[PDB]
Amino acid sequence: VRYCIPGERLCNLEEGSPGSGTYTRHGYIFSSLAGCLMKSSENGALPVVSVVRETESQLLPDVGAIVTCKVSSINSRFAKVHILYVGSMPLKNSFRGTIRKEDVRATEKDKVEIYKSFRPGDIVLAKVISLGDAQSNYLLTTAENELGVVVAHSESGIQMVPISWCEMQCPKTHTKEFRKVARV
Amino acid sequence: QWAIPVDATSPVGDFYRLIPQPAFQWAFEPDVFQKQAILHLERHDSVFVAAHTSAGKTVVAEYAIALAQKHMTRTIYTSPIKALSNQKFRDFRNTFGDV
Amino acid sequence: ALAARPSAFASTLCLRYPRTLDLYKTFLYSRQVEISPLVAITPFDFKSASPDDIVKANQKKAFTRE
Amino acid sequence: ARAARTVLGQVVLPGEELLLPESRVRVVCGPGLRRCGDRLLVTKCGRLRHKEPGSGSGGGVYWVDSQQKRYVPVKGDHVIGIVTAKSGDIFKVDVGGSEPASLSYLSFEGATKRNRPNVQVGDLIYGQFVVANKDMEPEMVCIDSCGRANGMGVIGQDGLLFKVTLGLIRKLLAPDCEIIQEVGKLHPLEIVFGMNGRIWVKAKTIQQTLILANILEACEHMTSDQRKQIFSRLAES
Amino acid sequence: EGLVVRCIQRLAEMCRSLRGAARLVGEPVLGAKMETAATLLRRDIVFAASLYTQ
Repeated sequence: VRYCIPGERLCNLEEGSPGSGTYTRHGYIFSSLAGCLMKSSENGALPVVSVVRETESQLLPDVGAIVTCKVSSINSRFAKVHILYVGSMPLKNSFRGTIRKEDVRATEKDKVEIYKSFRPGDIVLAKVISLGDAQSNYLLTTAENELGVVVAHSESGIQMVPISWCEMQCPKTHTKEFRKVARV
Repeated sequence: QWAIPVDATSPVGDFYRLIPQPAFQWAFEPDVFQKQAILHLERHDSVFVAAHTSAGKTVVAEYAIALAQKHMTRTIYTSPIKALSNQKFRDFRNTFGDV
Repeated sequence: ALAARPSAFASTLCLRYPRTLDLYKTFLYSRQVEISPLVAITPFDFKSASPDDIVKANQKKAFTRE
Repeated sequence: ARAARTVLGQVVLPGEELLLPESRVRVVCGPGLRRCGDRLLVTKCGRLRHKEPGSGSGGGVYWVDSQQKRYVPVKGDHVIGIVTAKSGDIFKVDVGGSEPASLSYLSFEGATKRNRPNVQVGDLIYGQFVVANKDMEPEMVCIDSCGRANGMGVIGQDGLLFKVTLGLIRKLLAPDCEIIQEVGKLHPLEIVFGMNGRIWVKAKTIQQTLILANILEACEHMTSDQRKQIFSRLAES
Repeated sequence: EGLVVRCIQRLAEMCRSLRGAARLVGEPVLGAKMETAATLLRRDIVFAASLYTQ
């Protein structure tokens, strides 16, 4: 196996096609990273050549991506969060976010009180929809059955467990609280 | 020509064979002319109606009204009198949606 | 275009810092230091209504508006 | 480590511990107390007080009472606030805490999307809270529990709003308090207290409003009898 | 008293439209007493309207 530097001659436009993290010019395929040479033959010949480091220290979010987050503060009409994991991998730094009062449920309905949906200190799974404005930058959404708070935390520091679609109960003191439970 | 008066009996040969998917069901039975207008209205056509009963002409009107929420668009109904203007609003308020 | 051999300062700057009995005794941890849960169902398997899905399939199938 | 029911009406200090009566009881610790194990811890200076109404039941809450100025919102308190903004369809109001509160246009009596009430920026409102937990900005409604505004809403047209400490407010809001009756004997008055450290007064003459404003802030001290009658006589003039 | 309320809600519209003219000319001497009249005209019986408003 051989690795790459972000430019070299790899293949012709007839002997394959550019993939992820590559660019082409003057009929040749040129590398754009320092990772490893992977050629996904797939099916139909003409492999889509690409270079991937496979050791992601940082990765910029996209228009559509699954991210694991951590709520920082909540407001009556929005809830600022902190992106913590981009899908699976840990993130070296922390960006910022904002959950508007339209992305809680998968219907974009009225009612939907934000206060009992995203209590601070939780960890949530959400999806981006846009690159946002200068006030709110990523505009995450949870309008799905698989998205929502996944691992909550008690009032007095005890790991929580899901109990229903809309209601949660304390295991120790048997206290009832409201969340937005996501599918496991 | 731009004007075609459809005959009262000639066009219609079947009603449920076409429109395979359902519509705004009515508790009573639909007359031939109400289904005749609904048939043209499905093709986004322009319809003129000349009848005698009042609510009988409103069947295609509420067909279009129910069809709009399946298209999420908006429709405008014009009634040049105040008493009749709110009765239809009251009829469709408890019936469905928001008016 | 010949590459060369390193020298002390570089070869010490590029250092990788990655039971075998017991030493440094005073600094061990042992020497220096009912719950009836009645837990509910452990997960909630969502086997039940999940309103969003209800309202969506409800209206699409229903398709009546009357 | 002393025990409770023995040190009532005694000045305590932070860091001290006390023993509640023996059989753990479900009495809830108040503002300046925290329950640890089967003991209570003191986090504020003040004086222990215990209130059980009339019976041998619970009937009882433990809370120390001190003198301070900074106010922390408490659910169910009558708080006077000042409007600050009109963003969106709400009314941000400054009550005196860490964050501003939030009204709604329909929170007033008989208010709808058309007959909205007239609330400017920089006006004082009498109203009660419905959510004051440490998870959100506090929110207050301003008519009633049932829905008939009993003197609530926007108040104050020809009076003076000044600020006093929480101790004087606590002292005045007592069922065995003769302060208001005697003070109103000299100068007829009408007051609207606020648990955030604010008072609205309205006498007849501007001179009387000045005198009541100055002499009410000093009534927390200068204990009655040997002192109060002579002070009242001196101010008669 | 059935046409009085309609005359009132007709008057209030022209008083609401004269503000744009006073603003266009730039003469707030009349545009201030007209704004006071506009706020002085809005009563509560006028907005009663129908039964199931809300």
